[PDB]
Amino acid sequence: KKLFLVFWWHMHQPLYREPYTGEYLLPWTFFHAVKDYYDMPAYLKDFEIKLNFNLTPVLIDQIQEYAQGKAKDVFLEAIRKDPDDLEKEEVEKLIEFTKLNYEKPIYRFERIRELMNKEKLNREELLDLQTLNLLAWCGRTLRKDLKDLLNKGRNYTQEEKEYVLNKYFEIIKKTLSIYREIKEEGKGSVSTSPYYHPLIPILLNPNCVYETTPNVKIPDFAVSFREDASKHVELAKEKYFEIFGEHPVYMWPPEASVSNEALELYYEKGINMLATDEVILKNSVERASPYLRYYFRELISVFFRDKTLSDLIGFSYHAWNAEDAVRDFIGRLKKIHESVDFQPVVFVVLDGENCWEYYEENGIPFLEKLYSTLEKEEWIETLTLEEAMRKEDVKTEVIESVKAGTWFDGNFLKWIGNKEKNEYWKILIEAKKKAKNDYILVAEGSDWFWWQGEEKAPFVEVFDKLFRSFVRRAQE
Ligand SMILES: OC[C@H]1O[C@H](O[C@H]2[C@H](O)[C@@H](O)[C@@H](O[C@H]3[C@H](O)[C@@H](O)[C@@H](O)O[C@@H]3CO)O[C@@H]2CO)[C@H](O)[C@@H](O)[C@@H]1O
Repeated sequence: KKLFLVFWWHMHQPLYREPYTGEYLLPWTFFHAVKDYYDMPAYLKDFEIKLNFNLTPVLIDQIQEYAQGKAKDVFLEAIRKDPDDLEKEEVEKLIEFTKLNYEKPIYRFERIRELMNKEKLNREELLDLQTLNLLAWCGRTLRKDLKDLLNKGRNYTQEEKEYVLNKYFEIIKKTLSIYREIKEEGKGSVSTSPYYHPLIPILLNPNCVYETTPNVKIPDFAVSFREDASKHVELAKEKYFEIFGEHPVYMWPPEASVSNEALELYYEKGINMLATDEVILKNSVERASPYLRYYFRELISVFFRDKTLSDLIGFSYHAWNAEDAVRDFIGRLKKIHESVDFQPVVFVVLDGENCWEYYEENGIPFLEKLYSTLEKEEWIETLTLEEAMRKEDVKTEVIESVKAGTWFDGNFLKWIGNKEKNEYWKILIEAKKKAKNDYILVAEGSDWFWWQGEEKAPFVEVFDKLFRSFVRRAQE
């Protein structure tokens, strides 16, 4: 009797490329590429387990632009320059960026503490500020290769900074290749999402928000987004085809969002399996275990992720010591294993790049211990998405209807329903009336609405600038 374990790491960035200047207005794609997008599948070189990945098409587009040397990244330019060449505005961006990231464990360099304590920085001090911002995002592979420079922690030269930059771009250039390789070697499956990561159930039918939040106020959806919902899925299939040579059969629905209409669309588009969230399952059927493979109307296969295990990694374990965290997680798996006669399928699905910066040492002690432990547990079998989809010795059940929702509380309130988020939908609705090109699809991405009308929102003015630029470009 085995427990089947399925990791599915979701990787995504909205488009930071301003359409009129071509400049990347935030560096987050660059920094998550050098820290997470190569290194997460690269664990499979060292550990004999299966790990699965979702890559959104808009993320793939940007990785390609960086790897080709075409990304005009404004924050990265302030890092690369000799400090004597920095504009006053660029120094201010560097300090601002440091300040935002300052409390993250990956920024735990004594020299950063000293630099942010100085009234003004000379050329040598700015060289350190630039280089330590780069090194803070060093991924697992180069933390071993560049170990000597990392332990330096201060006194960086322009030549050392440029050397680190060159190694980082090497990592980016190898990123799509590592995904093809782990896919071809059978170490993992690779999925994609509708192209710009939109909320497909809202595009198909805005009134689906009233399935879970009857009191929410939404704007007048005076235009149809149904054809755009189809286009997101179709263009995603073409982009995945271009990278991997075949059409995708697995998709990750953005925000785990599903509805009856969305499931039908994925089915009509040839998708064979997706996953969603445990809260959706609980809202949709009275009694339902998440350890079964489900069949929606006998049209498409659905797994419901284990929300507890997924949230422990994604939100809890950064606050734990690495060994205790792994012991806790293995112990929960043991309880699941002992709780049923059949062989359960346990889906662990979460963002693949966002939690690690809050762990000690970028989550590397945690993940190395977790994977090293999992690979020697004889009663656990990690599975690719393809293996999970075809596994015969598993329990299954047919479901006829789901209640629309997302993995955030089972509902859509993080993207619609307050004044500021509703203003964005009205802008999109009015723009959709006059849209002339596919930049209207870019503005349909979920990220723009997520940051609107929120308290934190680092660089929300940049996201607002991007959203409104795409909305303006779509009408020309
Ligand atoms: O400056 C704000 C914020 O920007 C960057 O966050 C990006 C994430 O790194 C990226 O993964 C993506 O996050 C979305 C997930 O893919 C998605 O599944 C869901 O959880 O919502 C997220 C937001 O829409 O996009 C965001 C930007 O939208 C940067 O990395 C953060 O550090 C920074 O705080």
